[PDB]
Formats: sequence, structure tokens, C-alpha cells
Amino acid sequence: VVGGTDADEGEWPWQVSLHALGQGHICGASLISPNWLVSAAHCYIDDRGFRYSDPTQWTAFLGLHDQSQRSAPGVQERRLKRIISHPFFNDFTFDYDIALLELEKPAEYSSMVRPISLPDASHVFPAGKAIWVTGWGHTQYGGTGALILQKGEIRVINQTTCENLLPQQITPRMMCVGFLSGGVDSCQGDSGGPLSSVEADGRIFQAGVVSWGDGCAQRNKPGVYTRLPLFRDWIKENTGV
Ligand SMILES: *O=[P@]([O])([C]C1=[C][C]=C(C([N])=[N])[C]=[C]1)OC1=[C][C]=[C][C]=[C]1
Repeated sequence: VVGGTDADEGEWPWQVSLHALGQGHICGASLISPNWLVSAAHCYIDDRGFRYSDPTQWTAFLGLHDQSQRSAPGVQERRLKRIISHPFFNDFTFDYDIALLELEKPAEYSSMVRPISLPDASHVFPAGKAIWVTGWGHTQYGGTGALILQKGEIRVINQTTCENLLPQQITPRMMCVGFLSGGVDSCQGDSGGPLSSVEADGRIFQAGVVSWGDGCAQRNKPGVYTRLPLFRDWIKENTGV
């Protein structure tokens, strides 16, 4: 997250850190039940040097605040039993960029570990709405990741505007969120983590999933996120959640 600030400890207890064997933190995820996480499909695509699609080559850290303190009170470490990537995911366009991660053993909810509510299929997060992104990604483009979980408040962008800012790249599965003036944005390493919509009365919903962007925090280049309401039935079908 570029242009954000340190989260309070336990402030985003649904935020998860996913480490690939021998590489440290690669992507985020969100806790949605004791056994399941939501993340981005593109994080789990093999490359020539490493099988990111192999669930056994991941470790999930639940209840984490500081990447240098992974044995701190509150942290629950888990392996993945499986990675369900969306059937329509396209690694060229990043359409349908969403995956479901099954933990090998369930999380136990605590002050540091708690699920985020899913939005139902009819839920709308209208253009203009201020919502939050969190993660341990780069805090500057080309920079390095954050040790301490970062948070940044960003706004949903109109879809026609989004399409035009990133021409021939936006599908209905995607949403731009950020500022047209840049400054605050997700960045490398935030992928797969949640957009958290915090309402005045304490209702909190996951609005989307960090997916991709053109640079980070540039003007007229807001981050692109996977919309979550459209996937409510797919999540129910595949996980029971
Ligand atoms: O999801 P990622 O962190 C890539 C990414 C880049 C930029 C934005 C943005 N809003 N400007 C969002 C997402 O995935 C990666 C890629 C390489 C290494 C680790 C994670």
C-alpha cells in the first residue's frame, strides 16, 4: 500500500499473509470462515522457477501484524489443503481474478483472527464510496514491502471512467478503486487481500479483492480490484460459506 499508514494491531483481523516456500510474503488473502480464505487467482499461477499453483508450497499467517514477528501472540500459522481458482480466470487479462483457499485445519477466532462478512449478490458499492485496502505490499512503486500491515482509504471509481483510464483492459468483473489524483493505492504484494467497506454502524463487508494496476499511486491510474458480490454463489457452491 502506497500512501497509507500503519494499521493498529488487530484492526483488520480478517487480513491474511500468504508466503510461498522460501520466498516470504507474496500475496494477501481474507478470512471468510474458519476453513476458507478468499484471495486472487493470479497469485497461484506457476512460473518457470516455482509452482505457485501447488497448495503445499504455501503458508498462511492469520492474526499477523509484523512480518518480522510471525511467532507473536495471536498468530495462527496454517498450510493450504487446496486452491480453487475461478474456472474463468484468464492469466492474460486477469479477468475473474479470484481464488478460494482451504486451510488444512480451522482457525480459531480471537481478537486478532476474525472473518469478514461477504456481500450478497445484490450488494452495491457505488462510485464515490470510501473503502479500505490493507496489505504488506510495496509502499512505493519499485520499492520494498512493509513489515507492518498498512491501511489506506480509497474511493470506488465509476466503471465507464475506469474502462477509459485503462482502455481495453476492464471487464465487468473488475472495479477501479483509488483516487483519480493518485497518492493512495495498492501495490505489489497487496494482491489477493481484501477491500474492506466499513459502514458507520459497524457493518463491515468485503467489497473486492486486490488484483492489478498500472504502476502504483499514479494519477489517473487507480488500482483494479475483483468485484465480490458477483461471486457470492460461486463461493457458496465451492466452500459452503
Ligand atoms: O496483486 P499483486 O501484488 C500486483 C499488483 C500491483 C499493483 C497494484 C496496484 N493497485 N497498483 C495491485 C496489484 O501481485 C504480486 C505480483 C508480484 C509479486 C507479488 C505479488
